[PDB]
Amino acid sequence: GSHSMRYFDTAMSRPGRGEPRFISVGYVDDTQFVRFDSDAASPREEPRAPWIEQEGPEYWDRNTQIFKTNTQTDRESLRNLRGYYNQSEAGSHTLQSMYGCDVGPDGRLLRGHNQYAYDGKDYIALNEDLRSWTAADTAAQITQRKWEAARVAEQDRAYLEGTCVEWLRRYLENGKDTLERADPPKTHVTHHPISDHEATLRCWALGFYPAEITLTWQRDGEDQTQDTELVETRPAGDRTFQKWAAVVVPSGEEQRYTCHVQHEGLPKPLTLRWEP
Amino acid sequence: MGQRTPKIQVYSRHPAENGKSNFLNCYVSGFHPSDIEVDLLKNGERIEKVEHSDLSFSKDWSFYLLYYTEFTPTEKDEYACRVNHVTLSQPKIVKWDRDM
Amino acid sequence: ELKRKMIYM
Repeated sequence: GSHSMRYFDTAMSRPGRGEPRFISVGYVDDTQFVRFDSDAASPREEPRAPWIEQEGPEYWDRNTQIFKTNTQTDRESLRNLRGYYNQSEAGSHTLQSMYGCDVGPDGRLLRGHNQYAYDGKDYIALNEDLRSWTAADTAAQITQRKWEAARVAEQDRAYLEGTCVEWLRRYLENGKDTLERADPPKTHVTHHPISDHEATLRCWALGFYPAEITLTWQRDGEDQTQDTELVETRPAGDRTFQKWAAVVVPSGEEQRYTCHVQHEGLPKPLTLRWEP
Repeated sequence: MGQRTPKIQVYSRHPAENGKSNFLNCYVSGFHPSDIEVDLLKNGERIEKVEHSDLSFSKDWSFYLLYYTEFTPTEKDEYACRVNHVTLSQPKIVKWDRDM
Repeated sequence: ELKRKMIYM
């Protein structure tokens, strides 16, 4: 019943190949709903959810102009960070950020986020108080100084407590048929002999949304964390996700093993066994 | 600079059924920096007009992309995904295994 | 809805 909105921004310099690419992707939970890309050949293409298209040209024009401003700001920020780290003009560098809000079932703010990474390392983040910063190093301390001087946290707080929460509500209402629907996993257990004395049991979860899921193997009711191979949850391409967990078991001992599945779309948690 | 090598999974959108149209996926994740080359192969050769998702990343800042193509699996046709990244001295190939 | 980024880092 809880939900999040998050934008994932990436600015990446490419010396000799133009100005840095900037892309901003917006998500409600695990659903991408907008994408803005500085390299877009036609803004008429920058994909958006059907429930965003219904917002009309005013929404799109406003957001396009914010994106253009953000492109400039993060391009100049890349330039400044290159200086703070005494880096040459020759290499490519990456500035990432994530920002947005988490709300509960009642649509009330649980917490806000606004953080950044440079070349894959945490750089600066707005604290949970939405008033103060945590800077990772002496470079980020300069950004902190500039942002404190310009009262940026106050603007970020206003967005996170106001705009973000208000629009997440609007989006959840307009997109309810998908955004507020949890699709349970379809599950099964497969069995693959490895040798005459061992076999793999693989517990499958397919077709679920959102991506959050718990998939565990037990032996005689004891968690098999160390002995379980657990692949990363992966997108199917139709909004849903997939995952599997596998354990290697001695031949004939299969019935000592149970797969346990928890997911928001399930009426109740599943317990599965290999069914020869 | 800290670099992270891609994880690779190759799989189908729907459960595989010979003769039935499906989608072949190659999910690359956990990598940094973002530049990456991904090919879907059929019996060793590159499939044209493969689509991909929009660059995003996980909470740990590592990037992910989904590359996908419509396909109709058969008994004989062998599929794979070939990935290159700055962290890889040689392209890495992962075969499509219906059981994984 | 996008958040405005106005102040250079």
